[PDB]
Amino acid sequence: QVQLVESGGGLVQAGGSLRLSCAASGRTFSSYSMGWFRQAQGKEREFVATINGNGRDTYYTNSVKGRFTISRDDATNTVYLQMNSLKPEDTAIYYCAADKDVYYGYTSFPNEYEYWGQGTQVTVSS
Amino acid sequence: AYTNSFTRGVYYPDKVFRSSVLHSTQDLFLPFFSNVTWFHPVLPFNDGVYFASTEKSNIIRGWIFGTTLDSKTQSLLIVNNATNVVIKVCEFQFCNDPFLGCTFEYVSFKNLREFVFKNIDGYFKIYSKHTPINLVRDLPQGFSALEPLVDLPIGINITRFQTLLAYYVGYLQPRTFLLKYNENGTITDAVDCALDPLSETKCTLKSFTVEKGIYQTSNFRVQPTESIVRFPNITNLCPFGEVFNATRFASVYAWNRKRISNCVADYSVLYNSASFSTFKCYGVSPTKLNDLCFTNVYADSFVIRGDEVRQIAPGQTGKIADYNYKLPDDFTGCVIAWNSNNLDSKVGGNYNYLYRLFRPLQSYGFQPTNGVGYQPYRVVVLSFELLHAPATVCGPKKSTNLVKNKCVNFNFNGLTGTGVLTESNKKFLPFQQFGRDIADTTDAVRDPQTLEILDITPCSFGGVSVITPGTNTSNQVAVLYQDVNCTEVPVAIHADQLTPTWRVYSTGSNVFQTRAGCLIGAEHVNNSYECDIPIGAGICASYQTQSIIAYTM
Amino acid sequence: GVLTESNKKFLPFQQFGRDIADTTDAVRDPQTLEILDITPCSFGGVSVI
Amino acid sequence: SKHTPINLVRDLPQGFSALEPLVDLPIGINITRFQTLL
Amino acid sequence: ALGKLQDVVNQNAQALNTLVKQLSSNFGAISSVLNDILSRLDPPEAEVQI
Repeated sequence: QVQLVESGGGLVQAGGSLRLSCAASGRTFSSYSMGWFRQAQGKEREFVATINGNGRDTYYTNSVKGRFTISRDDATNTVYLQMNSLKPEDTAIYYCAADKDVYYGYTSFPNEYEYWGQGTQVTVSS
Repeated sequence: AYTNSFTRGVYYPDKVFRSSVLHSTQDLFLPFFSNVTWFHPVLPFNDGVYFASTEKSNIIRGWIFGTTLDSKTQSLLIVNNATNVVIKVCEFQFCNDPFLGCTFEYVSFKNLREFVFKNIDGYFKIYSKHTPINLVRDLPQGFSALEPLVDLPIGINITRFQTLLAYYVGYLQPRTFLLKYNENGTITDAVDCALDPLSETKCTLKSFTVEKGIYQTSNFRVQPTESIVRFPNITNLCPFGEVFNATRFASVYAWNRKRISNCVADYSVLYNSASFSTFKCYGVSPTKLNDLCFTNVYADSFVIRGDEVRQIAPGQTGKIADYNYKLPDDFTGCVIAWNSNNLDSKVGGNYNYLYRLFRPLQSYGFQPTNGVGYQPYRVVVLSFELLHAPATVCGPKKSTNLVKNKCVNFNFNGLTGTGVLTESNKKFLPFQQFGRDIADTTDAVRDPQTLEILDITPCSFGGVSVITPGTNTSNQVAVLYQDVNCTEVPVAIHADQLTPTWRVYSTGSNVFQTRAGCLIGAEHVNNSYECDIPIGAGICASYQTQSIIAYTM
Repeated sequence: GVLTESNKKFLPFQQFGRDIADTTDAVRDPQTLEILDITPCSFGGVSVI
Repeated sequence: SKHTPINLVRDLPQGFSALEPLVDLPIGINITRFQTLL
Repeated sequence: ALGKLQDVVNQNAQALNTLVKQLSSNFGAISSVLNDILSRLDPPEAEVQI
């Protein structure tokens, strides 16, 4: 059983900067190349952006092209989802997940992540 | 205020006794007549620090060493009080500028105390000397060695230095010296080997006295100012667009396998795009894909759907995976797919598409407004081979500019080397690439782009000679560079990267060019004498009215 | 070698003595600081007349 | 390859003629015999 | 006629030709050019070949 734990949601309006930690325990972490997803209500599972184990590469979709940047951590074994320029519709359940280690780079199909966490929900109120 | 390191900075480098001998030894040393810094404070510890104090009554107290010394890690300390020295490596909360009124430890103007430190092989080294002085605000001109006093086998990372109460501070440099040992074993004199050409002569002859003569001491090498690379053409890339755009898309029932060979891969075109819908390469990094050579590239335009997009890949099974294209356990390849249904399908429905079901193909009839979970996306994956045939699927080759009339390191289609390039009147044949001398060496090359014939000449080189009358009589020296044009000699001997005692002869008001080379440091005269210091090509030099003259014998 | 009482003067901290050829000609006692000459043991040819 | 002007019949022409490079096609096939086509 | 001087000059030019030609001999190495040795092997084995 993998407990992928999330925290870092916020109720702040456009401009507030927040982080999305995705902590797991009982499993290999540094090697796991993991990327972030979300489940927008009124939409299906979607890809936002991704990072890799060495912080080697990034791929950003065209709705978070400048809004989201991604950076990892080494000691506490976690990756963050950096963010800026909030959108009014952006509030949703944000689900980082885990996939077996890839040689490099990213897979952007929202199903490609198999072990799914609990989620950190950001809030935008308009 | 700055001070010149007058004949100072000498310490015993080895625990060996020698009587009446000179010993040319190389280690870190403070240069003769180098620049030291006075202070009245955080300083770095690049390799070593020569410290001097000129006070009246032991006012100076102690030191703090280490890297940051904020007690967040190791930080060495040296302390002194009432003729007692307390030494430790313990971590107290160190203040910003501490003043007065655990893995190891230790316990214990009117006078000049000298301290020089360093760290080699995880040990702490101290060489010290106490000298009787009574003068104010100056560095006395005197010669004395520094004596090894303490050793601390700590191996602490030290980059930061502190002083606690003259603050003469000088850094150690990797320079060779000619030590002099007397019968009593005390170091009697020393020579910095890069102070001046006379030092060079003393170092080579292993003597503090050198008689009249021309003494070839140092070689002379010009270095490449930059480097250049050339290449045959811009590119003959594949038509990756043909298997990429795919408006007439492939059929999943028999997945289209395309053989690609003999091109210069446009890996950058869809690698540096950042405008691609589906990329995820497994087994080869997406960054240096543009610098690789492979034999046969197989790009498969495959049909995938909204949910089955990642199904056809290692780690996922599925209908498209099972029937049409099944990925292996260790596929070395990438996933590339344009993910949009506005183009993938037609208005009213793309019924023509079919996905294998009785494996026998079930029609992939995507609706015009079909949902994301059902949208088709042209899926392309490239697999590379290493067959018994020349690998021609290669990355594009970056070509630098052709810079001529300079010493540069070039790379002409792998025919590489270092030289000076000059356009030639020599004419090749339209199929010829490069020229060669009688002794089979490269001398002439053809630029792949402009198809011109260039002459390659070795970067200027040769040997330095020092012309000097006996130091028993005079201390002036004239330097001769061999077989070189006078124009490039100063920068070729690194004029800027030398002490001024060297720069005075790197350039000068008296630069004479002879058949034997270029002579600096002796004004040529038009008289003639029975030549005494032979230079060469009939030219000889001597000491006359006083300075050194160059004349024909 | 043949360790013999030396007459030369090492420095207080110096422990080794080398000649022009970088070969030890004097050694100091590790315990008592006694400095002693090192002369290689005899060797030579043997000729039959 | 080389093409040169000559006017003679029934016999091999004398004289020296260097043959410049024409094409070096990089294919990893193996060859043991050859045919010419008219 | 000036055979002796020719002999000296030839024997000095040759035997200096051979020294240049020796610069391009592997002596059992993979290549007689340092650059090829530098960018083909890690230090543990480039060292033995060099």
